[PDB]
Amino acid sequence: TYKLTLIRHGESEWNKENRFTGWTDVSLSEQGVSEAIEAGRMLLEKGFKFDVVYTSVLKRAIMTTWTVLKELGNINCPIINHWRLNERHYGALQGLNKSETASKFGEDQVKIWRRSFDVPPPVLEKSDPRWPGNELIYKGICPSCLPTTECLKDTVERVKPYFEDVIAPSIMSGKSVLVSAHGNSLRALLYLLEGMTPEQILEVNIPTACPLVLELDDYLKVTKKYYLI
Amino acid sequence: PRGSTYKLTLIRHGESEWNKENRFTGWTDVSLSEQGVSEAIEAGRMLLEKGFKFDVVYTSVLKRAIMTTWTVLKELGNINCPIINHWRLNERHYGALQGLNKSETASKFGEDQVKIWRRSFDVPPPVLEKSDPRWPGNELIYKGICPSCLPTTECLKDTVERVKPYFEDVIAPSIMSGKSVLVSAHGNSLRALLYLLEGMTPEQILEVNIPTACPLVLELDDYLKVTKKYYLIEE
Repeated sequence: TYKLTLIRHGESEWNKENRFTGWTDVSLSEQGVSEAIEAGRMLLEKGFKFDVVYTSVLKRAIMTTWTVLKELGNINCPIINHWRLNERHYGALQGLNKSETASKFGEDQVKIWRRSFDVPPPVLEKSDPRWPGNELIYKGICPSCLPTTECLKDTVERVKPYFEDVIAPSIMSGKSVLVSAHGNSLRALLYLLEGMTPEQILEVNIPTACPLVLELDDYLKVTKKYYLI
Repeated sequence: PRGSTYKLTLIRHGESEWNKENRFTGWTDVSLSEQGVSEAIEAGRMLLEKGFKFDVVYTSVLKRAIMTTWTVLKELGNINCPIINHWRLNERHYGALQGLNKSETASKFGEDQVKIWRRSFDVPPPVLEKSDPRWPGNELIYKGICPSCLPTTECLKDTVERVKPYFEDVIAPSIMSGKSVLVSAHGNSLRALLYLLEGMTPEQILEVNIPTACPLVLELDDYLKVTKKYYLIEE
């Protein structure tokens, strides 16, 4: 009855560098841009046209969105950015190498923080530049929202009301909706829309810059899903 | 500074493909040329040099202004800035002149009436018939817009009248909130704003020309009337 399209951005300048990103506002790589261009063209070929795009406040997803819309000849499409679609926050792991985290922290407990549903990385102090309350992007936002760290549980819990109060009404109104976001925000949506267990979402991998189409219920629950590939 | 309380930035886009072809555009949804993209890049760099950062951008629903906005924001390192598109910031509608050259218009119409259509405040170009493919009711971008909003033609007076409530109810509150606001739009949309905010006579604004891709900074009253204005460019 309903149709929702999801897309995660291509590789960033830190994916190659093997660096934990999270809320760090890092650029797409040259390859990440080209991946967006191909996603756009794939969507054009498959006859897609969107009435609204929901994205995060992170430039790599916003640039992905702009690139896809250009290829769709749909740059007039309204875009709404919101922090609730941000990638999962990685706390003290942010900005560090796979090797640098292995040095400062336990090499094994870092792998716990990435592969777990309910265990978050260490907290950032407010004085630390990395803390989101330093960026002008989050200037007028309720302080309690701005994380020092996040686990996957924390991400699903802040994505959920955004779907409920914002994306869901758009869907229900008959709009063609794209959600252009990140790995963890999109998995949060899947977990919610498919009605998954915590262990079930840990088994889910979303490929980069690859449009995922969800067909939905009257109740907005996934009846079927497929990639445009 | 003392005497003003707010700052508002305006920019019209650089050259489009129809500027190059010297055609009347209006609501026709034409692309920027490569030069127009380059001019947007220059504007962004100028703004970055002057220490500008925006909290919101208002633009039209026309791709040349939207692409100008995205280009400027990329150059500003301000990609995260919310962008709100609205038809009320669209270029003035040019009616049956839309799409025509100076060889095409001289053939279809007369030199007397054409001069007035381009220069006057209150005399519009001839009306598009709804059957004409050029009529805005044909475009998917306007699908859910109240039909009375979609013009078959506009004089500058008309443009002012539809821009006014958009400043009043949407842009004004953003300014009064303390937001740093950019308006990225078109020649006649921006002149409409200058007409309103400076309290000009219809004669006063007919002599006003806004240079392309050249940020215009307005300092505003408590009343949101212009105290002073300057471009970022003496060039």
